[PDB]
Amino acid sequence: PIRSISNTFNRGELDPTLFARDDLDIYDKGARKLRNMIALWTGAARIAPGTIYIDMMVDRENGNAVIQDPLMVKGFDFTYDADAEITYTIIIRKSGTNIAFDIYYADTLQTTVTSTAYLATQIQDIHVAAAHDRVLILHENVQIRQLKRGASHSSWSLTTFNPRVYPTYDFSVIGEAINYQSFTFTLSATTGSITITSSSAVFTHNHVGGLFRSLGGTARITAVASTTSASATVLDNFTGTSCAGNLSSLAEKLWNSDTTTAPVSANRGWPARGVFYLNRLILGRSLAVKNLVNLSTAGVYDNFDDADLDGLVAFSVTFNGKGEQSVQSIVADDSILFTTANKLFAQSPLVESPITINNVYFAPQSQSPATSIEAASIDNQTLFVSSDRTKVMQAMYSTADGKYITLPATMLSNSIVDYINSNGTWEPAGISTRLYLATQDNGTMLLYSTLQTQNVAGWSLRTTTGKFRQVIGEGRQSHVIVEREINIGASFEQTLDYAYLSDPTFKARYDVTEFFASSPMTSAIGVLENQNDYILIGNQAPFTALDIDFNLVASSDCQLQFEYLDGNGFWDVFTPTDNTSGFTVDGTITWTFDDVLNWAPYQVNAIENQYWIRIKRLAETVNTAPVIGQVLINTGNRIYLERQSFDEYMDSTQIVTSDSNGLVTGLTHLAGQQVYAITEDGATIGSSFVDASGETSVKNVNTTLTVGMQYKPELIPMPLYAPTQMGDSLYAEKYVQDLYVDYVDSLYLQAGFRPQLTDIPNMHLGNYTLGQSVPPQTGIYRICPRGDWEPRQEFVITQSQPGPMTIIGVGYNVEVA
Amino acid sequence: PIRSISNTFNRGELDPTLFARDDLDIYDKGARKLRNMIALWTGAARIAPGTIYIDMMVDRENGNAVIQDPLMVKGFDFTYDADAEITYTIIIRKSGTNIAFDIYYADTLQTTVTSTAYLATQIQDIHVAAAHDRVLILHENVQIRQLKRGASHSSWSLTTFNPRVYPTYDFSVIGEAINYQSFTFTLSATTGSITITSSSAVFTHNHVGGLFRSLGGTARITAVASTTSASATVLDNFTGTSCAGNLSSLAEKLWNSDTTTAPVSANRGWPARGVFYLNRLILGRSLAVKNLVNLSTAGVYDNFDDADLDGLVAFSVTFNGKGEQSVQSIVADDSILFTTANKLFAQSPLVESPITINNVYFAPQSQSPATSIEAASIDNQTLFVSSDRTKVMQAMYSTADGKYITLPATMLSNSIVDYINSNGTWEPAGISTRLYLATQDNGTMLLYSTLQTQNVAGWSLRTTTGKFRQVIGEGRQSHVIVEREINIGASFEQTLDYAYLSDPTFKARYDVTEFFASSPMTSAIGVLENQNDYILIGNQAPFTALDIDFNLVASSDCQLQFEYLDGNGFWDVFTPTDNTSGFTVDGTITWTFDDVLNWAPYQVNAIENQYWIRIKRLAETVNTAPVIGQVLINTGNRIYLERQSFDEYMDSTQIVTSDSNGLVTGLTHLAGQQVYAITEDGATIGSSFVDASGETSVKNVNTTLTVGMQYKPELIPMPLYAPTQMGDSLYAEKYVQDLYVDYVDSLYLQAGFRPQLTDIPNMHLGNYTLGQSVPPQTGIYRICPRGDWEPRQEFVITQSQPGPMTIIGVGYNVEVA
Amino acid sequence: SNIKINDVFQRIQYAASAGQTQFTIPFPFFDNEYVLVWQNGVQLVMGGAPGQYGISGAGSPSGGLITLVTPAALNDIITIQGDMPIDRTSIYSATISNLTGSDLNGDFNREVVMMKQIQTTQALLQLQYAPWLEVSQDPDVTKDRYLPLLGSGQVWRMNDSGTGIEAYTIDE
Amino acid sequence: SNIKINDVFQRIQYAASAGQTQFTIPFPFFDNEYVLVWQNGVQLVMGGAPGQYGISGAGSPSGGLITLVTPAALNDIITIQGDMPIDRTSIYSATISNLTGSDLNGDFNREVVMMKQIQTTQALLQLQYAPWLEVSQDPDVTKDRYLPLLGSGQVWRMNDSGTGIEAYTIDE
Repeated sequence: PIRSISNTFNRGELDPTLFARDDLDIYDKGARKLRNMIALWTGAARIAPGTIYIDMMVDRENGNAVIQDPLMVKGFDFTYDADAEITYTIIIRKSGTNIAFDIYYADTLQTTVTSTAYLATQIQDIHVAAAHDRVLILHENVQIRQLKRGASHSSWSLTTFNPRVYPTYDFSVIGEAINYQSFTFTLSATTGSITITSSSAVFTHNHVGGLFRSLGGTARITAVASTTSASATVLDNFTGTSCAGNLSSLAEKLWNSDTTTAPVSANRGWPARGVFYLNRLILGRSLAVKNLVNLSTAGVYDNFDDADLDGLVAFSVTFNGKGEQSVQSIVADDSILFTTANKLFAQSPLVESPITINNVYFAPQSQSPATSIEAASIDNQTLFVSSDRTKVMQAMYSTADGKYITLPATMLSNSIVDYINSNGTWEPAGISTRLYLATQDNGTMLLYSTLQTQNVAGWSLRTTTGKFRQVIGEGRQSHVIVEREINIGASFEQTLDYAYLSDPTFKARYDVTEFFASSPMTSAIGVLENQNDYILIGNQAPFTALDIDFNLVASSDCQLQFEYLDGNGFWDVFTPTDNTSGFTVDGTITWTFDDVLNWAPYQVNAIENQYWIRIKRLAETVNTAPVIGQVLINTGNRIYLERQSFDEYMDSTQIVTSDSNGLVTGLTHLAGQQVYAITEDGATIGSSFVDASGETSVKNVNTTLTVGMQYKPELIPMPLYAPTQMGDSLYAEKYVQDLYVDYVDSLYLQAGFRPQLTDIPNMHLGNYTLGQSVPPQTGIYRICPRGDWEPRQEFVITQSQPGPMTIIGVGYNVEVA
Repeated sequence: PIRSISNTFNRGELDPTLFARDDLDIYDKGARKLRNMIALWTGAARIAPGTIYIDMMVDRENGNAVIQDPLMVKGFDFTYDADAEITYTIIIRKSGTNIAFDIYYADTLQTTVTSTAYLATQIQDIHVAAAHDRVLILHENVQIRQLKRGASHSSWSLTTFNPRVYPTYDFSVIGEAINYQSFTFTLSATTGSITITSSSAVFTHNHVGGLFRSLGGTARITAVASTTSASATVLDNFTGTSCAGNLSSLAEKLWNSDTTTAPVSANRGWPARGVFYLNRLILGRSLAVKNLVNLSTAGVYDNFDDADLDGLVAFSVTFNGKGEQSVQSIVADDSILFTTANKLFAQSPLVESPITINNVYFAPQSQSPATSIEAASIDNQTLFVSSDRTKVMQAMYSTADGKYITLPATMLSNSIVDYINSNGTWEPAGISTRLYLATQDNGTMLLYSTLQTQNVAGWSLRTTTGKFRQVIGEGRQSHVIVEREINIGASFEQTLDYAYLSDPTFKARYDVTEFFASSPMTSAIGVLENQNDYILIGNQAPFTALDIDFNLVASSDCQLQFEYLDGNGFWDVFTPTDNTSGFTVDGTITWTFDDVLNWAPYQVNAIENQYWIRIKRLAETVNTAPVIGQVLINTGNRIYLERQSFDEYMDSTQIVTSDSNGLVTGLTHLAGQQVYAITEDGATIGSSFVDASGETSVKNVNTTLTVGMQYKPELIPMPLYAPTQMGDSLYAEKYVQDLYVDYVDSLYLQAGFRPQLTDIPNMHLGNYTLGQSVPPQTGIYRICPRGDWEPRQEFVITQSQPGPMTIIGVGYNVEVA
Repeated sequence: SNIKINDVFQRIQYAASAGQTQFTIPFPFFDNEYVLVWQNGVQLVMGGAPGQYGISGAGSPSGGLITLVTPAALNDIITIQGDMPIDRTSIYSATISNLTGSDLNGDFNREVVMMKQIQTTQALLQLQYAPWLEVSQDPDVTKDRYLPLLGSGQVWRMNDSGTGIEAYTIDE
Repeated sequence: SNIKINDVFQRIQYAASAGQTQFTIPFPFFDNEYVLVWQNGVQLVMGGAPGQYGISGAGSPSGGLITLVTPAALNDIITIQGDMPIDRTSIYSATISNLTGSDLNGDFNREVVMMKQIQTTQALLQLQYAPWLEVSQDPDVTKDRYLPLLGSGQVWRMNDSGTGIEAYTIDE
């Protein structure tokens, strides 16, 4: 019998190991695939926000040396005036062997601030603590700096943060200093300026500014003459001049990088984590004591005087459980939350803690290891990446359990999770979503739409023509750092993403990517062994030249034939300039974008979205087949800063103007790429290739256009679920007679059962005036997909060219057999 | 009536006494058997992680004397740098009559630290307290040691932990010291250095460092001249020099092992449990007072001065209820939990307690006896083994009840629980599981996958070709200590696991395992009494020789025939070298692995996974049948350290390289075992026997391979549950027309109704290129099992050879009669 | 079944003991109908009636069994021979389908057994020249190898020219 | 195993020249033990002692070479024949996920060489009726095909009725 079922997408993409869980109420609320889209909290799926090109990361102090290592770039946001909408995107980048800060505002580079205090190899270990009006720069081995804005956008200063009074710590307690329990300390007097003498060598130069406590008295050390003598000022009077070592307390400065002044001290380092909480500054995870945080004096952020033990004074918190508890991030959510290497430390929000010494009740809440990526606060919860970086953890206080509860936020979407290396948040204007973003090592980006009280939690995966390296943002805006490829003309840098050898029927697949990528002396492979054999090559970005080194050239001309794969899945012959003369000599093979006019990304044997070329040997007789040592292509890596926007439907976009011939210039950052053009009215007029000089031709002349790259959305709903009276039909043969696509404000939609899909029209014949752009359309389109009878058949909803897209649901009429 | 039903595996293996509980929501979420697999929190069942061979436990200070007693080995993990992923696996092992610490990192032995302070017989009673940067070694009869890492992996030091000030205790309160309530103490003065004199013998040498309190004053004893005279220093002034014994308080040192210095003291011992909690060190369960814990001074971990009674000073907590409350484990969860011999002590996490003297509210929460195995913290709960070691207890605070609630975590899986002897935790990267592990006396290992907020709690049983003796890990990684057998060539140590006598039809089973195992003078049995009688022998590991001692030899040649059982269940004849000449003289019977080429583990009458051989008497007439006193086999016990990994699908694996003939060397730890070889592409190429010299031949030549032992996963779903309108069909006759196996990323599957199963193909004819490894496969396979009509019939999902395996569900089409 | 085919002749012969009923089949076979049994030159039939036999062990590497219903007399000659028809035992789809090693093993094992049955007849039941004899190495030279049909009372005799074998009547 | 099997008889014979030691094997063979060598009707042993031979070229599609330790006399007859066993001791797993070209070619080539050895014997070393003779096309008619065992001093002779071949005694 026919059953009518529907499917919405407020749970995002679901792991394939959940596909038998019909008992859960997520089976009709998720998707098999949700790629380059997000889940709105209403249950609809919207195309992911596009990006706007800002700048290319270069070493501006060394002749604009292009930066090609992602570890040399790290950015962060800094909101300076929320009501005026002034937020700065600051990029820490390599500058020679040191660092520099590039400050961007309004998509423009305002100024650069250099610094020699940091090494370029320390960039990824630099953390920040943004206050209301300044940013502190933190590194475990470098003294704290302040980055403060002057009177204009381009006026900035980077100075040193100097505490009024340093915090102190007794390192012998953790066995990191001389043990003085058996020593005897003698005081010259109990009041005023005194001399403290030790029976054995204890003092170091770092004890200057430290504290000595015994017999109810406290003294601040002001000079260290030797390892057994020091001068001090009495703060609280002593009751005697003879102090047993085991009954005393000697503390040096907690932060110190001076190891040369006599007597030599240890490198105690500086804090690497911090946050401003109410009227105190919290700094922790120093080099020497990674499991300790210091809170400044209440109301005085730069004072850490801990001579006194009562009141609003500065004090310390030490985190210990079973093992290492090094502080990873300090979170200003409810009371203070501390994610560490093992346990989350917090106090109950129900108790009344004024955050003062001896009135603090931090306790180990749950076992939840965290990494050094800073925790995110959004949608009434705290999200942080786990220590192994394969999970995102959610922390939330449960009054029923009396503690903070940590659970994997990625529990339903583990399959798309690679190793996470950064995260951010975004609350875009006018969009029904609260976003948590996270880039991964494989170059993708996770998107997490959450509305916790309404049981909305949906993950999706974002891919681009390139590799995401970092995502930046605290809710007001979002930026990405993207590694992209550009055509570099006559030079060669990159290797092919894919390479195969194939038989005359073009069915065999022998992967030789490693041999082509390796240097000639590392690995080599013989190619074109028989007549009509193939070499199949693919790359994420278009390329117009190969450079081939042979370990053994062919004995005679192989009579090569070249073909490229177009958007229709058709292989078309083209004639390049073959300087190898049929693989008989080392050389290049070059072609123009006119030879490959119809080239488009396509799929070959489960490898999706590549530009493919195949080379076929036509020669009947060659005595010695060639052996290839290495193949390079004429593309090079670049690192860009881009701003994400929900008004863009393409990546790395730029606003341009075409001339009377349709020529468009100034697209150097997109050189060699295939781009689409969108008019101001919101009509995508077509695609074209940008050449190596940054020029392209568009159809519309004398027109202002937006030009960018396509990222293709894809939505695959969950498997058909139509329980009958016989029981769950999870494995029954099913056939879809009717497929309903329910959409809002969409263009260029297509849907159905692969390979033959159906296009959804967006033009009303009889009610359309030529030259106008039909606005994004709303409605329901009914399709007969002509699928099979398999219980797990896939129906795809995708887009033929960039544009708006929102899918609010999918319906079916299913014959359940 | 044909019904479609489905089964997932979120609840793990269910006890057979639950099979009539159709009212519970677990009947379609569990398994009858879940062996060598784990339950993912999505409901799927994944093959259990494999292991990698690290080292063999030997007495390195005595010529690498092989250790064969599991009580002489005990390991623990120590994380030194979480972000650098530096975790040390430290093994405490026998070294002569003393102990040594073997420190491993990166699967390599870094260094060894010996110690004469401990006996080899005290190893199992040694506990540790891991701090952020050091490990304390605790034993009730040995002073605390500290193991601290120096400047490299191989630099370690083991020193004595010396408190600044010792804790004190009045042992006369528990009747363990002289009762002074009727005595009179006289002071020479009320201030300064004084002499305390007693009217009767009270003082011991352990009173040095103790305290005397009376008349509002406190004095610290510094010397004990005799049992009636002592010298003390006044800390707080006394109001008089005459102190009544019943109004005073005399305390000695809580920890001491000196019983010879005059006047002689009692052996008070040292703490055996400890943990670092925030800024204090907690030590408890000393030899003399097992129900008391001591907290150090706040911020000074090594100071236990308790002269003062207010502030941040060190103090004590004594646990008493109805009976013995000796502390078993100190848990750094919430506000500290104390598991004891009887009751669990904790304070409400809702109460704001700063953990100071007189501000502590530990109360008896619930009755739950615990054993000395350290409690585990994972997945928002505390797990600990009960005192009788037959249950795992879970403790969570319930706000609705106002207390901590303890319940059996093994509630639904009591059948697979033996006596537990160790536990650990593991949170593997990239895997949807949170694991609690626990080895047992019988040699198996329990695996517990938990996601408590999502009602995920699934047990499963892990077995190997050997015996698990310990599991180590705190979440970041997991190691095991395994006892395995190896072929020792011409020498004989072990006895057969199984031995039976059988009749000519091979149906009778007369168990004679004890007679063969016992020495000739303790037990003996007559064998081969009649013509065509049998001797059936089996062993967990392969063996190539028997050594037989006869209490009475056969009067003439028995004309023995030897057969072995192969993987198809077929008995095949082989010819050994019989030096007993048909059981007529004492001697050995030897054979080569080529004689038993097809030997494989198999089942004989409900005994599973043994290597079987049978011996048949063919002689028509023998006057006196032989009597066997003892049979030994040429295998010996070894103890290995192995690391568990989800990238491995075999046990005790090692990476090797074969030569041009396929010969592989260096497998000495696998001598005499049957091993499988897996290529780097992930294809299992076959099995072979390692000979006694550690060499074996594989099919692929000049190849890098992984070589290890198969552990066979088995998944038996719950009984068919298809409730019709007539009622629950729990006992109705049922027949399975169709069986659906739903799998993800799997190879080498087979399923159905025993004995004739169906293999699930993983090779696409027409779309496969020779030489390539087909990747792990995902899909649904439909099988007609051809089973019977019984209400409780078993279907099995298993694997023919090692490889990846994940079963996400099982479906049926059931004819419910 | 995934068994190994051992190098064993596909024919065995026994001289029965007094009252013997069980005889071992040392070679592999796949179907009961493809094993022929003779007793003193008379082929037997499977069944449970007197004068018949039962058979077990199909699909096994070796160790099959023949059980006579009527116990054999002393020195009865029992002959057991494998006789499996030559045929394809598999079919593969032209479209993309599944393959298992069980499929390949079944095809190759059965073809090896079929070849062994041919070679067993050649080695044990047929005549041949000794391999080292100087026979013509070109098969088109049929002098030593082509036989004529024999009439009544005739033998095979090489003719006086030494050019071929001809039927020769013996005067007797 | 990734080799071709050519159409070559699995037996070769030579008349040695004076002092010749090297004799070519023109047919493929997979193992040294599967080749038999005769010199004047006496089977030789593989080795290095005098009166023995060495062999090379196993696995080659074009055959190998036999090298006599002792040089042969003029007109010594050297016979080389392939004698591979007909079995199958290397089998695939039940569900293989990697099937190499060498394994697949090995199974097909191995059976081709087995059949060629059988056919070489029946083409060069065995007797047969001419293919065009009117032999009975029903194999159950054994009149011209079944032979009896010969006693001492006996020959094969078609009986007077022309119904079968019988052993006939000649004492001439």
